[PDB]
Amino acid sequence: DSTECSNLLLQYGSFCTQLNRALTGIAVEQDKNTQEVFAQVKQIYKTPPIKDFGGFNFSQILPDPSKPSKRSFIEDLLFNKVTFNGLTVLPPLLTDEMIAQYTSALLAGTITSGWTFGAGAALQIPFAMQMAYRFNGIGVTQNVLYENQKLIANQFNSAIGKIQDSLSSTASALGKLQDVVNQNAQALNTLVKQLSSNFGAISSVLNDILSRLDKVEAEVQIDRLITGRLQSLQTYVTQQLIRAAEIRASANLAATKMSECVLGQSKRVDFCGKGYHLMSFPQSAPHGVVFLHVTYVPAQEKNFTTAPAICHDGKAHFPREGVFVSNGTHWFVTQRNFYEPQIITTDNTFVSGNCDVVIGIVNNTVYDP
Amino acid sequence: QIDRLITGRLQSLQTYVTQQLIRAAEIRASANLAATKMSECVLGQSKRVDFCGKGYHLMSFPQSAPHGVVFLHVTYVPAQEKNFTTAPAICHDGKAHFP
Amino acid sequence: DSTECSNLLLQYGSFCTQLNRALTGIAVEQDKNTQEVFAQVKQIYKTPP
Amino acid sequence: TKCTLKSFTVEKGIYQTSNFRVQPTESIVRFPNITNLCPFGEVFNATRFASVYAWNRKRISNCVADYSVLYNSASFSTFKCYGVSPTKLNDLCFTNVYADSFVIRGDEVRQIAPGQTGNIADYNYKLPDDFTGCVIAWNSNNLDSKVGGNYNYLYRLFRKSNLKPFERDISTEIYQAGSTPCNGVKGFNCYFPLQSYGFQPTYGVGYQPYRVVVLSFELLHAPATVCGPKKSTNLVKNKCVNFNFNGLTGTGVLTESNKKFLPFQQFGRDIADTTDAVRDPQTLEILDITPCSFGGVSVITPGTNTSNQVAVLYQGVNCTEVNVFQTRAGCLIGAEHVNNSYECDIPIGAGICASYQTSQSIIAYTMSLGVENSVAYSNNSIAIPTNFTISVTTEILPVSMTKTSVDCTMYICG
Amino acid sequence: AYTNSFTRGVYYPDKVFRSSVLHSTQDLFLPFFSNVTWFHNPVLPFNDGVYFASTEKSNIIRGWIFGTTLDSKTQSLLIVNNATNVVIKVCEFQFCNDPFLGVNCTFEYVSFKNLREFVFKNIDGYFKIYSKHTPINLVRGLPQGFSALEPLVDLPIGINITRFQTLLAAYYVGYLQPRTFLLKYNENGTITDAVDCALDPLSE
Ligand SMILES: *[C@@H]1O[C@H](CO)[C@@H](O)[C@H](O)[C@H]1NC(C)=O
Ligand SMILES: *[C@@H]1O[C@H](CO)[C@@H](O)[C@H](O)[C@H]1NC(C)=O
Ligand SMILES: *[C@@H]1O[C@H](CO)[C@@H](O)[C@H](O)[C@H]1NC(C)=O
Ligand SMILES: *[C@@H]1O[C@H](CO)[C@@H](O)[C@H](O)[C@H]1NC(C)=O
Ligand SMILES: *[C@@H]1O[C@H](CO)[C@@H](O)[C@H](O)[C@H]1NC(C)=O
Ligand SMILES: *[C@@H]1O[C@H](CO)[C@@H](O)[C@H](O)[C@H]1NC(C)=O
Ligand SMILES: *[C@@H]1O[C@H](CO)[C@@H](O)[C@H](O)[C@H]1NC(C)=O
Ligand SMILES: *[C@@H]1O[C@H](CO)[C@@H](O)[C@H](O)[C@H]1NC(C)=O
Ligand SMILES: *[C@@H]1O[C@H](CO)[C@@H](O)[C@H](O)[C@H]1NC(C)=O
Ligand SMILES: *[C@@H]1O[C@H](CO)[C@@H](O)[C@H](O)[C@H]1NC(C)=O
Ligand SMILES: *[C@@H]1O[C@H](CO)[C@@H](O)[C@H](O)[C@H]1NC(C)=O
Ligand SMILES: *[C@@H]1O[C@H](CO)[C@@H](O)[C@H](O)[C@H]1NC(C)=O
Repeated sequence: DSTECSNLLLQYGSFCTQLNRALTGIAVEQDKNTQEVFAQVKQIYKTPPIKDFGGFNFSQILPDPSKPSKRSFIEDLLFNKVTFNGLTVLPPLLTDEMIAQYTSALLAGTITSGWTFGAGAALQIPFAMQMAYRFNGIGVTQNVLYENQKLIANQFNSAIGKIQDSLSSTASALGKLQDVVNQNAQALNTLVKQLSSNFGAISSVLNDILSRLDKVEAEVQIDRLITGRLQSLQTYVTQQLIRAAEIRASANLAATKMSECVLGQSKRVDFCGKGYHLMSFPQSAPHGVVFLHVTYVPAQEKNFTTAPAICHDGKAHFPREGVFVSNGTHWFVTQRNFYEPQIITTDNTFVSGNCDVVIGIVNNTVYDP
Repeated sequence: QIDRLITGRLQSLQTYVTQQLIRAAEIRASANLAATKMSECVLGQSKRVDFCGKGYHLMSFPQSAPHGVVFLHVTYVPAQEKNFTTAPAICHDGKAHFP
Repeated sequence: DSTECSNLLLQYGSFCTQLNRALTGIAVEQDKNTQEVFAQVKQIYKTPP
Repeated sequence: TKCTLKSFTVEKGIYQTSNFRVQPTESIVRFPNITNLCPFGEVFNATRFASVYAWNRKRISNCVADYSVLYNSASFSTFKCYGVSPTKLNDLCFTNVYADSFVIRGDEVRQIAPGQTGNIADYNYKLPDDFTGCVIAWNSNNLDSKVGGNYNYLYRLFRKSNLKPFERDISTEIYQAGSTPCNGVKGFNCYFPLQSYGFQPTYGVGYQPYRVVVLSFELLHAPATVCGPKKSTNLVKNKCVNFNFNGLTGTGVLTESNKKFLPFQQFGRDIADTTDAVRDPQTLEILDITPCSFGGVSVITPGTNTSNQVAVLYQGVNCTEVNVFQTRAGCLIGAEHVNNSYECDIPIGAGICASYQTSQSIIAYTMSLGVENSVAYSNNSIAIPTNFTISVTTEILPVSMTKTSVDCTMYICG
Repeated sequence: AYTNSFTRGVYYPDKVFRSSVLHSTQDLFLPFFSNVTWFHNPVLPFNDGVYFASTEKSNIIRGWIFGTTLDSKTQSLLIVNNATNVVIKVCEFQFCNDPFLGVNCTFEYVSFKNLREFVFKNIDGYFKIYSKHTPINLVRGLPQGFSALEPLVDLPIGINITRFQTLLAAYYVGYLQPRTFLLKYNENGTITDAVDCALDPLSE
């Protein structure tokens, strides 16, 4: 706000207009990034008083209206673990209380209606039957859920409990979000500290230059400060344009994980966490999103003898969906991702030619029901 | 006097090429996505939710546009839902049947 | 390695240090890229003889 | 807005157009309060003065001068100042100041001027050709004159060379005027270099005695122990002002504060060197200096092709400091606050949006995220679609920029 | 003879309040863990600036002389405490080469379980003095724990200095060096810890 300097800054023309226009491009993009991640539902779905979900306990990830704003228990942990010279910071368009209504809506749709709320109107389905479809989506037969439902619910409830213990005891997972806060703070600190630099001028303060000197010498001394301070903004705006492209690549990724992991069951290996993907739940965090990816990880292997096909009445039989195995004395067909042995039959198998062609075929009775 | 103009006009031109490189990286990210939608939506049928429009994807048709591409994503959207009583299994001769 | 030049360069303030910091960001990110591509395997699996 | 966008027609949106800034209401100038004034007045009231051939350099140091109390006053039988306007003397600083001082006859006071000729100037006390300083003289015929003549006051008149600026020579030794060696005694060819005034009360006003101070100055490499006088002003709180404390200038809002300053601490800084508190030297309270409120003025507009109605957002400014309506984005003016939420037409911030609607006016509202829906969920209920709709959905993706090439030499040098 | 200075001899480099913050600054300071000279008087060089400390309450350490000549060929800085007040003068003194107790002039100024500590420097025509007083529990050798030295005076003496001497259980002498320090300020506006950036790689 020195008028002597402002008359010199007019001689540089359009540079200040394009610096403001570049930062306005950054600023609108942050709202559009936030819109593309969270605002994927046309309707704010919500969850009934009958919390009856087959033994699964979502109370750590759903809202509780007793809290400060409509955040879940885990969203409150995530909101704890992340923490004036013509510079201004603007508010986001959606407040954290609005992001928490979108993550609640996405989660209430996911629990009550599966993937159906992503394809059309939400269709209700019982939660144990939604998990039966999600088990069937990873090639495990749906009876393997229903015959183990209490075990599967207790493993899930235990695993959500470990997420609270993790987020209560270590910050290190949120290093991604804290680094994004720290970089913007460090860039603003550096931009402000550069007001104190001389750039070869007699002094860093405009009134000091103006007080000491002949107007024509003072003009030449101020044009150094204008050159240095303008190069200081052009350095900062270039860093922010690159940093916004880095964040936008992560917003496009988060918008894709919302669509594919939450609104569906994407089969893309190690996209929605390690193991076979069952479902995931979004939770808000300061400047980001957190996905709790729920996955089926196989355990307790047994070694078996195996064969590509088996002979019968000279006919060669191949397994219709499973794989052939033997315990050493008897031959069975099992599904592939979980040991469940069945007797080999004329309707567990299909025939193609005879025993001559297949390498490593074996001999056993196929039962004909 | 000319060295002042060279300094300013060169800084004006460096600022333009810097922002055209960043804008070109933004347009390359969009051209990689468009080439991926061409490969996965047009040439195939994607099971990736929302990737080829809303609803379950059937097919899509590319149409050209000046400096871009337009995909007409044809999708099946389920409608007129009735609601029914359901059960996970059905019990017959003391044995559980599953669909 | 001129002292007479280096004392002038200090008057430009953070313009020197933030470039060393930017190229250090480039350099560490190359190891992050190489980790994310190859370190996807939790054990050194080996083929049998 | 039209000037900011360089266009006569403006489409719907929110546009930043200029910055608002609270103006300084007054100037505050807190030097240390006016103390240790230089003792010029004590010299003006001295009981006696030096004989001019033997004039005295009375030292002044470690004090603030004021020449304005002098140049405004008729209190002297003669007053003069040189080298600068009298108004400029109160801006000067020196390592030492002096009352270069003597008794002379009234007719000779006018000899004391920059580089000028005269018996006192050329043989007793010489000013340089561009001397900056003052001459102060007053009649002393009531004390320095005596019956039969007071001979104790004398001036030099005869010398082998005239004085250089500030040159000094007290010698009473015989002036040899010819071949005769004088042997330390008066005689033929062997005269006194001084003339006595012989002051008597019966002499006319120009041959009466006058007591004189020449205010006379010295700046060396040692610090300026003397300067012209400090200003002072009153002080006021919770208003934007231009300010100085000692030499700490700024524009800001002065406020009462709890910062635990140690006795020597003059002012306080934030993490980014921002000075944000001071000790007032005229009353030892601690003042927190808050910035004067400023922010981007954004203009919120429908398409000008539909109406000239507009609203204004003052980003981060409280409406107390600028229909009128406070928001967490800042003060909003010219828009109706409406309690029904709608989809966001024009964005503002922190859940607020605005639109032009029904008779029509700009309205502002908390935006609506979507229709609420209680899904009919229970442990044994399922919904199944009995029909379908095929849907065709457009999606548009950019693929190429306009290919550009620039001749940098023709752009830069034409 | 010599002794280790530990964390001693850090002073407020500017007359500024700073709260719950770390500030990095370059000036003349006593280096951490430096070998300060130990004494039970000699004439000593001034170098860039001086740190002085003693175990005292008897005023047998009456003060100091500073100058170039230390004698009447030119102005000399004399500091004396008379056990009622401190008096300071710059005149051409010709006092003793080794004084002990009975038990032109251009400027003038007027103001064991106890450890008393002081710092002196001359810049461009001003003389700077800083000081602190504290209890100590140890017999001899300086306390390892931190405390800061506070500015007294900014005397417009004009003269330069190259040497100094003490005026007659221990006293300790250190020399400042141009150093960068990180200074830790508490919530109540005071320095309470520091890092000598050139001390070791962890400090750097
Ligand atoms: C399977 O058999 C091999 C035979 O060498 C043995 O090393 C291995 O421990 C067995 N179990 C599993 C789970 O691989
Ligand atoms: C293999 O399975 C059959 C049926 O479970 C059983 O009778 C037989 O004893 C098993 N053989 C071994 C070696 O466990
Ligand atoms: C299985 O592998 C062994 C060598 O590891 C080999 O001797 C045997 O012939 C193989 N089986 C068949 C069906 O060839
Ligand atoms: C399977 O049975 C045929 C005769 O039906 C015999 O030739 C063949 O060797 C048998 N193969 C094995 C692996 O026992
Ligand atoms: C001058 O300033 C001091 C220190 O702020 C104050 O104590 C004193 O009352 C003031 N005196 C006058 C006459 O204003
Ligand atoms: C302005 O409004 C008129 C209404 O008829 C419409 O035809 C026109 O397309 C609008 N836009 C411009 C740029 O005139
Ligand atoms: C605005 O100023 C008034 C002044 O009384 C104050 O009460 C209020 O808290 C300030 N902030 C807002 C958001 O109104
Ligand atoms: C709008 O709601 C506020 C409380 O949120 C209330 O004070 C105000 O009177 C309401 N205005 C109208 C027109 O209903
Ligand atoms: C179907 O859903 C509606 C809406 O919730 C409910 O009123 C009705 O009782 C349900 N009927 C059956 C058979 O589920
Ligand atoms: C299905 O919807 C179409 C319109 O989309 C309608 O013409 C048709 O009659 C409907 N069929 C049934 C069985 O409801
Ligand atoms: C210098 O310092 C080290 C560590 O304080 C000490 O061991 C050594 O005796 C000292 N040497 C001298 C010459 O003072
Ligand atoms: C800071 O100052 C307050 C003044 O009331 C005092 O009570 C407090 O103990 C001080 N803090 C420390 C850490 O000494």
